[PDB]
Amino acid sequence: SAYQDYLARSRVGEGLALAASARLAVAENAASGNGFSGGYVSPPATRNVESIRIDDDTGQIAIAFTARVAAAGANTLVLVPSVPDQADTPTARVALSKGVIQAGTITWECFAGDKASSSLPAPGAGPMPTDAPTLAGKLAPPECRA
Amino acid sequence: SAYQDYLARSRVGEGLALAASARLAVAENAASGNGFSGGYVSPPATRNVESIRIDDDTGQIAIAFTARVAAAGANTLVLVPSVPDQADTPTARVALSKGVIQAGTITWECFAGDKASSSLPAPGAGPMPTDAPTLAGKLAPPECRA
Ligand SMILES: [Br-]
Ligand SMILES: [Br-]
Ligand SMILES: [Br-]
Ligand SMILES: [Br-]
Ligand SMILES: [Br-]
Ligand SMILES: [Br-]
Ligand SMILES: [Br-]
Ligand SMILES: [Br-]
Ligand SMILES: [Br-]
Ligand SMILES: [Br-]
Ligand SMILES: [Br-]
Ligand SMILES: [Br-]
Ligand SMILES: [Br-]
Repeated sequence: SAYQDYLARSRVGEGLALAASARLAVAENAASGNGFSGGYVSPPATRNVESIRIDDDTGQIAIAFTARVAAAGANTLVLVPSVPDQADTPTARVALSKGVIQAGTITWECFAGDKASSSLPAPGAGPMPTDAPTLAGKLAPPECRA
Repeated sequence: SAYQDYLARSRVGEGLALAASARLAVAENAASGNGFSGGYVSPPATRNVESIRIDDDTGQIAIAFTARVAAAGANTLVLVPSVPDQADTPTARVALSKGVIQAGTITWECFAGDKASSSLPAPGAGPMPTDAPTLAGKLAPPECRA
């Protein structure tokens, strides 16, 4: 229902905002050439957010929501980071490189379970999720959907 | 109450996680010589966090918590950013300077209302909050306390 969608979308937006902590940790680790999850301590679990985790190799962030939001196995949204292939007039986006000092701006793309391709402006597509998200797109902000 | 203080501290941890988006914005603006609040917007208000605001001239972040955490007027934490005067041969910490291209590591210090002074390692004290924080330190993580 539209009302049920409202409850879920509001709670999913809160989870995305709580994941700013992970986006910062990934940026700090990228700036030092460290594994992307190194030193990251996620905020306390809430009634809506079960966990926020970082993939140490790619910097992908996975947000798992509680049953108040979505059923288990259909409850995970992912954010994928990328950087331009070169800072000045890039021709493409690339995944982060573990171990490399990368201090430029990271672009984060949100993927819900229905989103089958990257949709970003120039310089174009970013990487796809490492671990597939499972949250229904209708419960996530529009930038996460197919 | 010990339990209530523990619950409050957990909710303050949520607000500190939300405030990572402001810390990222300050760092991006410092690297570009822009006003420190440029292009940032307080994440959605939550049951625990009223607002997160950046001072455009200093980069200090004010986090205001709801009554679920502390009473109105006793509910704010301030995060203060600083950099060394010289990254390679430092003698002191200094406040951020709007308009300077600052690409080094920014150190953030958290202040509760009853934290009397900056307490950072060498090269020494960072700046104090421009306006007084009001959250009691017992409701905040230890790094915010006297
Ligand atoms: Br939440
Ligand atoms: Br993690
Ligand atoms: Br970034
Ligand atoms: Br698609
Ligand atoms: Br471009
Ligand atoms: Br929405
Ligand atoms: Br919150
Ligand atoms: Br962010
Ligand atoms: Br602001
Ligand atoms: Br209080
Ligand atoms: Br230093
Ligand atoms: Br008190
Ligand atoms: Br704590």
